[PDB]
Amino acid sequence: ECYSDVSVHEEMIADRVRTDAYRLGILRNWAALRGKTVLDVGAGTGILSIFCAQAGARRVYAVEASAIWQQAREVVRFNGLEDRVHVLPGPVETVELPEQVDAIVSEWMGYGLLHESMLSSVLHARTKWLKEGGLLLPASAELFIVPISDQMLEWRLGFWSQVKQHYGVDMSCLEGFATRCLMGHSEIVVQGLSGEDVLARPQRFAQLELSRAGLEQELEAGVGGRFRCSCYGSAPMHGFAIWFQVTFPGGEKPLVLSTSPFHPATHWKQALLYLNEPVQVEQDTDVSGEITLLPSRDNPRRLRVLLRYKVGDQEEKTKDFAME
Amino acid sequence: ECYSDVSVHEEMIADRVRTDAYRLGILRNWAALRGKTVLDVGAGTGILSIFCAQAGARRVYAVEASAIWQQAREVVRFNGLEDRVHVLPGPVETVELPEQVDAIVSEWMGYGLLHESMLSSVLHARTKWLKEGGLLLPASAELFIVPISDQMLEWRLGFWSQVKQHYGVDMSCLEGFATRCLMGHSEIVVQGLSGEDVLARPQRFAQLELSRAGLEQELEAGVGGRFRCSCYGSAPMHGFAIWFQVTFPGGEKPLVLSTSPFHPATHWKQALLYLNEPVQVEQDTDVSGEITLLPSRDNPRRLRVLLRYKVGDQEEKTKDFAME
Ligand SMILES: N=C(N)NC[C@@H](CC[C@H](N)C(=O)O)C[C@H]1O[C@@H](n2cnc3c(N)ncnc32)[C@H](O)[C@@H]1O
Ligand SMILES: N=C(N)NC[C@@H](CC[C@H](N)C(=O)O)C[C@H]1O[C@@H](n2cnc3c(N)ncnc32)[C@H](O)[C@@H]1O
Repeated sequence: ECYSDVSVHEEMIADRVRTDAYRLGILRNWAALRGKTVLDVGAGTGILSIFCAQAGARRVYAVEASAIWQQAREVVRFNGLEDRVHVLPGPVETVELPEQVDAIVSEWMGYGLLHESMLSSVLHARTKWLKEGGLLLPASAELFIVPISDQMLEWRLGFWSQVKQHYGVDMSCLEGFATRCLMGHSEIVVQGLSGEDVLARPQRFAQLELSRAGLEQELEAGVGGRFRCSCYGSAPMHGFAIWFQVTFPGGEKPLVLSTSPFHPATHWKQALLYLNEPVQVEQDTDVSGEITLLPSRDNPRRLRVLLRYKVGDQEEKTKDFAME
Repeated sequence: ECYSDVSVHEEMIADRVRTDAYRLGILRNWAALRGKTVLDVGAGTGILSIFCAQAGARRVYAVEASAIWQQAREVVRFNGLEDRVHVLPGPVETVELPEQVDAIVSEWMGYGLLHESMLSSVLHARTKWLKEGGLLLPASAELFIVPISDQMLEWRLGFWSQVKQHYGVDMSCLEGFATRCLMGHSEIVVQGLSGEDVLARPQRFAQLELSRAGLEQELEAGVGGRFRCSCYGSAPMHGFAIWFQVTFPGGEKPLVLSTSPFHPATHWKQALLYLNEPVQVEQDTDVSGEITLLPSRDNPRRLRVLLRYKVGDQEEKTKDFAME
């Protein structure tokens, strides 16, 4: 059965924000790519590799570990590009290229940036295959956090109080239940918010420069930091959202692919960290904390988040989460 | 973690078509229920049991095997009904009631009616606890089949031919791939259709009278039968939809809860049986077959479907499906 193969790749190519950012991010580097060689780490259907050929690349190595490489090979053949784009199956960690490359392109980002991401493969490929001074696309990533009020959640929390109006049965007694169940767990929830859900100015809490020596070791130890912000007005705060952006250098201004609730929606949505129950905030309520994103103990590719936070005059609280 | 507990019950109570059909189906039997005793097989949050008390029942035994019984007990207490509705935990197969009952109510239906359904528990309870001549709500179920054209699927099949317009890369070569992946599998797909997707008159292929002696044995051996219909016009046929309705006797006309694509949507949607690839049909194309719904070999609660069919002048074909 290959319906998950098709659905995953459909979703990514259908994500126009993602796919256009890569097309433009790559095309805008034509001066640096024209006549040069590129490695596409995790080429999928081949689309980014073809973008590189459009940008002028002499040779693209499109490396793909899953069965979709069969489709990339077809797409490259079909578009008449087999003498410029070479689709190679298997993991990038063991692929054998005939030369070092001038550039690496990859779409490696996972939910919450780092959940089941391909970052460690991209960093492996950079060390092994990228020439000194070579180009990395994108070049860096940044992580943001902000307090939020989730309207979808608020509706679900209130649902049980609406039963009586429709069916003559009062289930408002189940709000505590719904709250414990929907907020009291320790799972990271992937869900798309809008700008009205954001309760304060978003705060950058980490910056990942992919050329930085030692980045792999930082990721293993945990990336993150402190944050502080001030709320805009009265709202029921449900927790925090985290999201990311990645940046492609220009030839020119950098191009930024953002997953913020204020920007066009992507398939990454945002990663939500719910408090155990809602807390009321007001204009100028201070919200602060420290957050760390790191490998889960049992599966090193699954994302765990350590959070300590303080809302207003409430005491500091710890809540640690895992993607599940 | 109890978020799946809350989400399952939220979905069912939020399904107003389902929940109103049960409320009205039960209330319309007030003459038969007033002063009488009822067993609610799989009481969940308690809502159907409370409907029975609204209808005049003297005593309702609300039997629930999962942890949600704690919530039913609360809801019954909260509404002041603990001296009429008795919430009992554990499986109905081993519950001990102090008396036989005048009626059984249950919402037992699964996807495709019979996938992971509670029917065998309801039939067990009927034999063990229901008085001779007692009332079963609902009393019967019917199964329907029709050839369909799925617009969502058609869009997905065409997706790869639309890439070139947006990104300069021609992926129309991947239609065969998408078709094999989305249609070539043998899984039953649960998806909601609309009336325009139906290509012919729907055909009833089975009728399940829940009082029928021997029904358990029919279910083990397989229920179904032949069908024949005639298409309305030109369309790309993608397969068949199956759905069900259940019927509550009146005091009056029966009340029917339907999951047809022509009727208001429910959380059951319809169960779709895709051909390996589309077939073009025309006005008056004959579509016929034989269909059997039966326990899967490895897990006896999971639904398997055996289908043999003939579209027009095409040769007869077999395609057997499983819910996964
Ligand atoms: N961020 C994601 N979650 N997914 C992005 C796809 C990108 C596919 C394509 N470039 C696109 O942009 O449409 C990642 C691809 O990388 C492949 N992959 C995972 N590890 C790999 C490894 N170690 N070696 C070579 N391949 C690997 C995956 O199979 C997948 O096709
Ligand atoms: N058709 C479905 N898929 N779900 C319907 C729910 C109905 C809940 C409620 N009556 C409502 O209508 O809102 C079924 C309930 O039956 C319970 N159940 C499963 N087997 C059971 C068993 N053998 N003995 C007693 N309980 C059992 C389930 O836990 C669940 O709460």
